[PDB]
Amino acid sequence: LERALLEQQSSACGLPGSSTETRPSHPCPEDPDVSRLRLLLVVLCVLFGLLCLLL
Amino acid sequence: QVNNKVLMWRLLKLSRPDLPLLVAAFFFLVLAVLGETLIPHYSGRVIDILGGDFDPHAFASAIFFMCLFSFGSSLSAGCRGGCFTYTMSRINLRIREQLFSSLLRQDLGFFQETKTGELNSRLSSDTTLMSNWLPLNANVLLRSLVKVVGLYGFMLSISPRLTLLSLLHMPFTIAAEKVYNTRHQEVLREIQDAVARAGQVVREAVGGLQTVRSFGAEEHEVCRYKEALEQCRQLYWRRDLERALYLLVRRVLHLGVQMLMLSCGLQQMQDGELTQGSLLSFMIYQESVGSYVQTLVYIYGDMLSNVGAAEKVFSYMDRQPNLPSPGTLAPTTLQGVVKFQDVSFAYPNRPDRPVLKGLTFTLRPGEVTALVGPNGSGKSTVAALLQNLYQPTGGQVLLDEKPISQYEHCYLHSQVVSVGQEPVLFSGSVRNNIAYGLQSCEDDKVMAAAQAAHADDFIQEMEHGIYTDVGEKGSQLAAGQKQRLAIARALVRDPRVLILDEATSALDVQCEQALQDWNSRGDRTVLVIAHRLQTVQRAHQILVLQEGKLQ
Amino acid sequence: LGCLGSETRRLSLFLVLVVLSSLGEMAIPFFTGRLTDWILQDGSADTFTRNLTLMSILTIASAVLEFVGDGIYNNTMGHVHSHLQGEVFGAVLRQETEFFQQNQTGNIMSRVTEDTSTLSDSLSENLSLFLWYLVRGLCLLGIMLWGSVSLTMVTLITLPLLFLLPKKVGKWYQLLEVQVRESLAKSSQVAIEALSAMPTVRSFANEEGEAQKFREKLQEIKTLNQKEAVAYAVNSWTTSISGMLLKVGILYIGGQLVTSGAVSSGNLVTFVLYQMQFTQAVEVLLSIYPRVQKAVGSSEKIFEYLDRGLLTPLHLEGLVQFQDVSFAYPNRPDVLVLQGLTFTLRPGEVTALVGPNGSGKSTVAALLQNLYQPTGGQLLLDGKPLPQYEHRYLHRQVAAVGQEPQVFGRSLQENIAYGLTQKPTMEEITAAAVKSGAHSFISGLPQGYDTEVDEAGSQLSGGQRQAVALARALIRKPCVLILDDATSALDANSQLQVEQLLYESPERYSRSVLLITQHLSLVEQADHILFLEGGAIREGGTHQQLMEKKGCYWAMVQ
Repeated sequence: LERALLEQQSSACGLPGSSTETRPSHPCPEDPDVSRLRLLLVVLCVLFGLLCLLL
Repeated sequence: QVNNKVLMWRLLKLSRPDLPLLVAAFFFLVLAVLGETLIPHYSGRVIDILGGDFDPHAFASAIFFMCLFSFGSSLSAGCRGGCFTYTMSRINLRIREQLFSSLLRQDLGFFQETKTGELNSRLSSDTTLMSNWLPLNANVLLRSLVKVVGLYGFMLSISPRLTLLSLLHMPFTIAAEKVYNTRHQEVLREIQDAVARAGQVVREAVGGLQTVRSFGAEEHEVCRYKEALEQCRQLYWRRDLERALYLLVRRVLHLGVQMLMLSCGLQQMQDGELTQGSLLSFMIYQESVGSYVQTLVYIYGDMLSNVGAAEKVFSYMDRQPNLPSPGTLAPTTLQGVVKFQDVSFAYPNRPDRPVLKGLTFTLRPGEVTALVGPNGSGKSTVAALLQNLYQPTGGQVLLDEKPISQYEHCYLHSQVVSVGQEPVLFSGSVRNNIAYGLQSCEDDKVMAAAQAAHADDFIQEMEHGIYTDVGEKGSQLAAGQKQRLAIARALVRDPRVLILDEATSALDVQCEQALQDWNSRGDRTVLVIAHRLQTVQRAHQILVLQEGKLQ
Repeated sequence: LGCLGSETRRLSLFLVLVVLSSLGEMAIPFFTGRLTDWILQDGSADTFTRNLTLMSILTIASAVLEFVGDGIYNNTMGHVHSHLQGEVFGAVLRQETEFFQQNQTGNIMSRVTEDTSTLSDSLSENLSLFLWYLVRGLCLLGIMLWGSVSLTMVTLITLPLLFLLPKKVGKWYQLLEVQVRESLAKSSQVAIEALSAMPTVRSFANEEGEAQKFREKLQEIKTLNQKEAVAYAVNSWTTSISGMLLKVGILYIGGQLVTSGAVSSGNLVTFVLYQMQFTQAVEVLLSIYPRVQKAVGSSEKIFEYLDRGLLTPLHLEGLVQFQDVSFAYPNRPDVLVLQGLTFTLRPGEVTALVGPNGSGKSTVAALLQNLYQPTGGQLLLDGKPLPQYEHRYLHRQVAAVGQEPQVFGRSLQENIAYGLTQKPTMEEITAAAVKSGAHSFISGLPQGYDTEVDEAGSQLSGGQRQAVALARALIRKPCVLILDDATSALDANSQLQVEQLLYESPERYSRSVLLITQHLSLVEQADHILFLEGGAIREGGTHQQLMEKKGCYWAMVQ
């Protein structure tokens, strides 16, 4: 129950036809290109941490 | 792999006319998010004002600002949701129009292969699933991204020490999801194997049932089903236990960092560097940012999975048509005669054997021709070759001393029109269905054509004359009335080289007599294909063919 | 209605675990408010560190009790799901042979376990998520009511405004969305009408006219398209403002409360923290209820689909007889395959009753096998009614090879003894394979008696399958035997073991059999005289007498 996938159920932030939250099929490998983005989130958090470490 | 990325670039290019709507929606989304997260900040300011001596002048001002920002956020959220829903529909209307305008230029062989129900499905279905891509997914991605940036900005504004202390778990919490997923997938496939094994056992027990009841015992399969379902439940239990253990580790880490954050905040409060309202606003942000920062990777996973459903529409949009090169010659005058030499061809759907070969033909102004031969002996193929609807595989079909494909499509269709084997009329009024493909016309010409085709009795008896509706797919008429309407629709274009496909054999002989009297009333040539000897007895000339060859 | 929550013991502890987890999760806001007030009035540090230690212990214990509750519930739920799947398969298998006669229905038994499984785990999830958030929401209401009655009255009265007014406003879009979708389906129907007639449209070169014909059924949608877009905008605005303005109202009226001296700032901080929580809990519960109501409403089909002898002798007498025999399909009582037939059987003998009888011979064989009740007349064997003997003794005492025999996908030692009430001896299985003559094909396998066949018998020829099926009756050794539709399609070399069994087998002299095979070579050797079609007999006295009489049996033998 990620609230960030729940708010679009309501029309306060969602759009029509968005409500059916289902994955494409039962089984499924992860794509490598989306796995690249996890490293970008980690080095972002590292740089943000080191920025606050100056303060 | 790269097929997904090129389809994404196609979907982005397909949206280019909508840039103003997508820019306005982005701008209202950024404004709505900035105006929503400000409420917790001003709510901290209110709680700071209510502690100690109450001042009306600050309290009333802070409540007024809270109203004004909540009003501005709501208005901007409404204008965003309108803009996204409008562009989503505009791209849906355009991509249907481009898809239909691309399909109408294909060869006959594509429609002989591809089923009508398949084209109905992809035109009606996948254009909607394709247009629900950019509007939904750009919205959720931009909302999550700007919410993460705004929340961490406000945390850095309120207290850098507490933000650093909160930012510590970001990596291990991300990595735990990867390690959970990469141990969950194999268990999910083994579940799929175990349920497939149970489905196989129940299917196999159904097929031989008679044998089971007659020779065996029914209950003997029940213990086999128990044995399959025991393994199924044991595997479901192991999957869900691993699911729950990950969810426990996430929370307990989350609640531990939240407690440590609160301890450091209270210690700052003791030192007096932070106010109560500041601590409330910071901890409200702390309960919220962690969902968005986690989900951003899942929605970017769904980004790269959604695009593929669209591939079938693109595969029909850019398929090269197998039709010949466009025509350029305009006769500007009567065709005179038409001829064929060594004509050979076969259907592109079964090209392993010829349907006609070696055929030579000649047609002259003011005369008639009669095709003699067995039922289905290539007569329809010879008519289709004469109308240039399919390209010849051997010989030449040159008319008026020029190549059959050299004349412009409009002029060829207007001069060489031929009556079909079975009447067909598209849905609409008779005053439109009797002149389909005419660039312009007058009701006097259609009324004269209906009289000339002996259809005037049916046309004058109608509920609105020529303006009466012919029903869906021409179903609201008699079969003889349909043949009369088809004969009028052929004569209304005034063709110079017409053809007949034995339709007057089941119809009234008065229709054949009217066609012979009116179409042959000058230089116009006509050729007919029929099995009945009565047509060959009335014909001025005849031609015999059998087994795909002339005789 | 019709709930299967029988594990009330194991389930009752889940309610204790969920309420204790919910009460324990609440430490963070309440102790934040208390500690913040305690610091603002310069209270002691000992109670401060004691409070921190207590709130840490409570929240850790809440997380652990949530996990243990989830484990206990999902273990119970997996057991009741498996039990229910087994019960519905048992119930479907118990129906009468006359229901199964519909060959086109072969997928419904293949589908009822599947939609029953997806109903079960969907309802499992929703039940769990509903019950969790209802308990969380009740605890939130309680602690807010302990906090301050006048501050919660307003947040309780305002929820129907913020949850129902968007639902009232949504009916305008829903209507415009319907009118848009209908006009779109009309426009598609015009395009598919034009596409279906491709040879005539190309002949008349009307394709730019068709592009415009389609084009007008799009321009007519744009105006409704727009209305729909503005109606969604107003819906989004009103649900945004109605939800967002409640956080103005609660803060303002709380401020007044604190000015009046009824409560302190820390109580207002806890209240602002709880309000959001209550709003999210009640908001999620409104999403689950529709899904539950949909899923539970489909279970009644499954429940009603589930709702929809004893004499054993220690020895077999082998006598049988039939009189006035009439048989028909229960779904077509207006027509019958035979009527008024009669027959008799005695140990050490065999008879045909063969002829052009069609399904009437098969229905007579199904009567001998008791696969359906007789549609007319009565019969008995060994001095007892046919349905009077117990099914376990009956199936071991008499057996028949089918007219479409097959072996299910398993080991050869499993297929050759399927339905046996006790494990057959390996030497006994070898003896049965030798007596059936199929042992020469069995010894050609890669693993002999251990060799597994492919699904539906696809690892063997039709003659190999017939030889394997004929062994099953011999391994069971029933007193009464039958076999049809095999020795006429197979070679006489494959039927040679059956011919030896019918002609001179010492084991067959201790039993009896009825012949329905179309092979003429077996018909010449038969002991008892019977031949028939449509339920009418056309032979008697002996098969030799039926030939010598020059009657209908001799005419069909010509």
